[PDB]
Amino acid sequence: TDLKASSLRALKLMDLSTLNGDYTDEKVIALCHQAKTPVGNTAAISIYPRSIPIARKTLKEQGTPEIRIATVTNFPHGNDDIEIALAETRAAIAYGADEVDVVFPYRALMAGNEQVGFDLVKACKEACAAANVLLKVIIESGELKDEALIRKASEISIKAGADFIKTSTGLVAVNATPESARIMMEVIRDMGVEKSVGFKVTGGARTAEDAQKYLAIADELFGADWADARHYRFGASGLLASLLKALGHG
Repeated sequence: TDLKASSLRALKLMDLSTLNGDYTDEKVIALCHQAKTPVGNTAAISIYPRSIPIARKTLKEQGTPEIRIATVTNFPHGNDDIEIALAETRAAIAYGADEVDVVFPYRALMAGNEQVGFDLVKACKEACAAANVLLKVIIESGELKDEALIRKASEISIKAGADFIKTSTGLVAVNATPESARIMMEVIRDMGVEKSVGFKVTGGARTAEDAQKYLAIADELFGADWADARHYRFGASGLLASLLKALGHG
Protein backbone atom coordinates (compact mmCIF):
# COMPACT_ATOMS: atom_id res chain seq x y z
CA THR A 1 0.00 0.00 0.00
CA ASP A 2 2.16 2.87 1.40
CA LEU A 3 4.76 0.01 1.68
CA LYS A 4 4.38 -1.01 -2.02
CA ALA A 5 4.77 2.67 -3.09
CA SER A 6 7.85 3.14 -0.82
CA SER A 7 9.36 -0.21 -1.99
CA LEU A 8 9.08 0.68 -5.72
CA ARG A 9 10.48 4.16 -4.95
CA ALA A 10 13.43 2.67 -2.99
CA LEU A 11 14.16 0.07 -5.73
CA LYS A 12 14.52 2.89 -8.32
CA LEU A 13 17.01 4.68 -5.95
CA MET A 14 19.27 1.60 -5.46
CA ASP A 15 23.01 1.50 -6.20
CA LEU A 16 22.88 -2.31 -6.54
CA SER A 17 25.84 -4.47 -5.32
CA THR A 18 26.03 -8.19 -4.21
CA LEU A 19 27.02 -9.24 -0.63
CA ASN A 20 30.08 -11.42 -1.47
CA GLY A 21 31.71 -9.95 -4.64
CA ASP A 22 30.63 -8.46 -8.00
CA TYR A 23 34.15 -8.44 -9.54
CA THR A 24 34.44 -11.72 -11.50
CA ASP A 25 33.10 -10.81 -15.00
CA GLU A 26 30.35 -13.47 -14.51
CA LYS A 27 29.24 -11.90 -11.14
CA VAL A 28 29.28 -8.37 -12.71
CA ILE A 29 27.16 -9.68 -15.64
CA ALA A 30 24.72 -11.30 -13.11
CA LEU A 31 24.57 -8.00 -11.13
CA CYS A 32 23.65 -6.10 -14.37
CA HIS A 33 20.85 -8.66 -15.01
CA GLN A 34 19.62 -8.30 -11.37
CA ALA A 35 19.44 -4.45 -11.75
CA LYS A 36 16.86 -4.92 -14.56
CA THR A 37 13.94 -5.94 -12.28
CA PRO A 38 10.38 -6.84 -13.36
CA VAL A 39 9.09 -3.53 -11.85
CA GLY A 40 11.91 -1.21 -13.02
CA ASN A 41 15.65 -0.59 -13.11
CA THR A 42 17.76 0.32 -10.10
CA ALA A 43 19.34 3.82 -10.29
CA ALA A 44 22.82 2.30 -10.59
CA ILE A 45 25.13 -0.62 -10.04
CA SER A 46 28.10 -0.22 -7.67
CA ILE A 47 31.21 -2.16 -8.80
CA TYR A 48 35.02 -1.99 -8.62
CA PRO A 49 36.64 0.16 -11.33
CA ARG A 50 38.07 -2.80 -13.33
CA SER A 51 34.47 -4.16 -13.78
CA ILE A 52 33.17 -0.99 -15.53
CA PRO A 53 33.91 -1.85 -19.21
CA ILE A 54 32.15 -5.27 -19.12
CA ALA A 55 29.29 -3.77 -17.01
CA ARG A 56 28.78 -1.00 -19.63
CA LYS A 57 28.62 -3.59 -22.47
CA THR A 58 26.21 -5.83 -20.45
CA LEU A 59 23.86 -2.91 -19.55
CA LYS A 60 23.82 -1.77 -23.23
CA GLU A 61 23.15 -5.33 -24.57
CA GLN A 62 20.16 -5.91 -22.15
CA GLY A 63 18.67 -2.52 -23.23
CA THR A 64 19.19 -0.68 -19.88
CA PRO A 65 21.78 1.98 -20.90
CA GLU A 66 20.37 4.49 -18.31
CA ILE A 67 21.40 2.29 -15.32
CA ARG A 68 24.31 4.37 -13.92
CA ILE A 69 27.72 2.75 -13.24
CA ALA A 70 29.01 3.84 -9.84
CA THR A 71 32.40 2.77 -8.51
CA VAL A 72 34.66 3.32 -5.48
CA THR A 73 38.07 4.92 -4.95
CA ASN A 74 40.36 5.49 -1.95
CA PHE A 75 38.42 2.39 -0.91
CA PRO A 76 37.71 1.01 1.57
CA HIS A 77 40.51 2.47 3.76
CA GLY A 78 39.95 6.25 3.39
CA ASN A 79 43.73 6.82 3.58
CA ASP A 80 44.95 10.46 3.54
CA ASP A 81 47.21 10.15 0.42
CA ILE A 82 45.60 12.61 -2.05
CA GLU A 83 47.85 11.51 -4.97
CA ILE A 84 46.65 7.87 -4.58
CA ALA A 85 42.96 8.85 -4.15
CA LEU A 86 43.21 11.15 -7.22
CA ALA A 87 45.01 8.56 -9.44
CA GLU A 88 42.36 5.91 -8.57
CA THR A 89 39.63 8.50 -9.32
CA ARG A 90 41.19 9.35 -12.73
CA ALA A 91 41.42 5.59 -13.50
CA ALA A 92 37.74 5.10 -12.54
CA ILE A 93 36.82 7.99 -14.93
CA ALA A 94 38.98 6.46 -17.72
CA TYR A 95 37.34 3.01 -17.25
CA GLY A 96 34.00 4.81 -17.94
CA ALA A 97 32.40 5.44 -14.49
CA ASP A 98 29.25 7.59 -14.37
CA GLU A 99 29.84 8.14 -10.63
CA VAL A 100 32.78 7.74 -8.26
CA ASP A 101 32.27 7.16 -4.52
CA VAL A 102 35.56 8.26 -2.88
CA VAL A 103 36.29 7.46 0.79
CA PHE A 104 36.87 10.59 2.89
CA PRO A 105 40.09 10.50 5.00
CA TYR A 106 38.00 9.89 8.15
CA ARG A 107 40.90 8.66 10.36
CA ALA A 108 42.74 11.93 9.50
CA LEU A 109 39.66 13.89 10.69
CA MET A 110 39.44 11.72 13.87
CA ALA A 111 43.11 12.81 14.44
CA GLY A 112 42.16 16.55 14.09
CA ASN A 113 43.13 17.09 10.40
CA GLU A 114 40.17 18.80 8.63
CA GLN A 115 42.33 20.20 5.77
CA VAL A 116 43.35 16.88 4.13
CA GLY A 117 39.66 15.86 3.80
CA PHE A 118 38.83 19.17 2.09
CA ASP A 119 41.84 18.89 -0.25
CA LEU A 120 41.27 15.18 -1.11
CA VAL A 121 37.53 15.66 -1.88
CA LYS A 122 38.16 18.90 -3.84
CA ALA A 123 40.84 17.30 -6.06
CA CYS A 124 38.61 14.24 -6.78
CA LYS A 125 35.52 16.45 -7.42
CA GLU A 126 37.46 18.59 -9.90
CA ALA A 127 38.68 15.43 -11.78
CA CYS A 128 35.15 13.93 -11.82
CA ALA A 129 33.31 17.14 -12.79
CA ALA A 130 35.89 17.73 -15.59
CA ALA A 131 34.66 14.37 -17.08
CA ASN A 132 30.91 14.93 -16.26
CA VAL A 133 31.15 12.24 -13.51
CA LEU A 134 29.32 12.66 -10.18
CA LEU A 135 31.36 12.40 -6.95
CA LYS A 136 29.89 10.78 -3.84
CA VAL A 137 31.96 11.06 -0.64
CA ILE A 138 31.83 8.13 1.80
CA ILE A 139 32.44 9.67 5.27
CA GLU A 140 32.30 6.23 7.05
CA SER A 141 29.90 7.51 9.74
CA GLY A 142 30.11 4.08 11.45
CA GLU A 143 33.86 4.66 12.12
CA LEU A 144 33.55 8.42 12.93
CA LYS A 145 30.73 7.47 15.40
CA ASP A 146 30.68 10.91 17.15
CA GLU A 147 27.77 13.15 15.97
CA ALA A 148 30.09 16.22 15.80
CA LEU A 149 32.58 14.28 13.58
CA ILE A 150 29.76 12.99 11.29
CA ARG A 151 28.53 16.61 10.92
CA LYS A 152 32.09 17.91 10.34
CA ALA A 153 32.99 15.24 7.71
CA SER A 154 29.67 16.00 5.95
CA GLU A 155 30.33 19.79 6.12
CA ILE A 156 33.92 19.47 4.79
CA SER A 157 32.80 17.12 1.96
CA ILE A 158 30.01 19.55 0.94
CA LYS A 159 32.31 22.62 1.08
CA ALA A 160 34.86 20.68 -1.08
CA GLY A 161 32.16 20.03 -3.77
CA ALA A 162 30.72 16.55 -2.96
CA ASP A 163 27.68 15.81 -5.20
CA PHE A 164 26.51 13.24 -2.57
CA ILE A 165 27.46 12.39 1.00
CA LYS A 166 27.36 8.61 1.56
CA THR A 167 27.26 7.01 5.02
CA SER A 168 29.54 4.03 4.58
CA THR A 169 31.74 1.69 2.54
CA GLY A 170 29.49 -1.26 3.49
CA LEU A 171 32.66 -3.14 4.65
CA VAL A 172 33.01 -2.02 8.33
CA ALA A 173 31.14 -3.17 11.49
CA VAL A 174 28.78 -0.11 11.48
CA ASN A 175 27.37 1.21 8.19
CA ALA A 176 24.25 3.45 8.02
CA THR A 177 22.02 3.97 11.05
CA PRO A 178 18.78 5.99 11.12
CA GLU A 179 20.64 8.44 13.45
CA SER A 180 23.65 8.96 11.10
CA ALA A 181 21.27 9.25 8.10
CA ARG A 182 19.32 12.00 9.93
CA ILE A 183 22.51 13.86 11.03
CA MET A 184 23.89 13.85 7.46
CA MET A 185 20.59 15.02 5.91
CA GLU A 186 20.38 17.75 8.65
CA VAL A 187 23.81 18.97 7.40
CA ILE A 188 22.51 19.13 3.76
CA ARG A 189 19.53 21.15 5.07
CA ASP A 190 21.56 23.40 7.46
CA MET A 191 24.13 24.22 4.70
CA GLY A 192 21.37 25.10 2.16
CA VAL A 193 22.71 22.57 -0.40
CA GLU A 194 19.57 20.42 -0.90
CA LYS A 195 19.57 21.30 -4.67
CA SER A 196 23.23 20.28 -5.26
CA VAL A 197 23.94 17.48 -2.71
CA GLY A 198 22.35 14.03 -2.44
CA PHE A 199 22.39 11.51 0.40
CA LYS A 200 23.23 7.78 0.11
CA VAL A 201 22.36 5.18 2.80
CA THR A 202 24.88 2.28 2.65
CA GLY A 203 23.80 -0.82 4.59
CA GLY A 204 21.57 -0.47 7.68
CA ALA A 205 18.34 -0.96 5.64
CA ARG A 206 17.67 -4.72 5.19
CA THR A 207 13.83 -4.79 4.80
CA ALA A 208 11.15 -2.93 2.81
CA GLU A 209 10.10 -1.44 6.23
CA ASP A 210 13.68 -0.14 6.79
CA ALA A 211 13.72 1.47 3.29
CA GLN A 212 10.39 3.20 4.13
CA LYS A 213 11.89 4.52 7.44
CA TYR A 214 15.04 5.91 5.72
CA LEU A 215 13.01 7.62 2.93
CA ALA A 216 10.64 9.06 5.60
CA ILE A 217 13.61 11.02 7.07
CA ALA A 218 14.18 12.69 3.63
CA ASP A 219 10.43 13.34 3.16
CA GLU A 220 10.29 14.92 6.70
CA LEU A 221 13.35 17.19 6.17
CA PHE A 222 12.95 18.18 2.46
CA GLY A 223 9.39 17.24 1.41
CA ALA A 224 8.36 14.11 -0.51
CA ASP A 225 9.58 15.41 -3.96
CA TRP A 226 13.27 15.76 -2.91
CA ALA A 227 14.48 12.12 -2.87
CA ASP A 228 14.90 11.48 -6.64
CA ALA A 229 17.89 9.55 -8.10
CA ARG A 230 20.05 12.75 -8.13
CA HIS A 231 19.45 13.26 -4.35
CA TYR A 232 18.93 9.83 -2.71
CA ARG A 233 20.37 6.33 -3.06
CA PHE A 234 20.32 3.02 -1.19
CA GLY A 235 23.70 1.25 -1.24
CA ALA A 236 22.27 -2.21 -0.94
CA SER A 237 22.41 -5.88 -2.05
CA GLY A 238 19.94 -8.05 0.04
CA LEU A 239 17.50 -5.08 0.32
CA LEU A 240 16.44 -5.59 -3.35
CA ALA A 241 15.07 -9.11 -2.54
CA SER A 242 12.98 -7.61 0.34
CA LEU A 243 11.65 -4.74 -1.87
CA LEU A 244 10.71 -7.22 -4.67
CA LYS A 245 8.98 -9.53 -2.10
CA ALA A 246 6.96 -6.51 -0.79
CA LEU A 247 5.98 -5.86 -4.49
CA GLY A 248 4.90 -9.55 -5.00
CA HIS A 249 8.08 -10.90 -6.74
CA GLY A 250 9.92 -13.82 -5.01
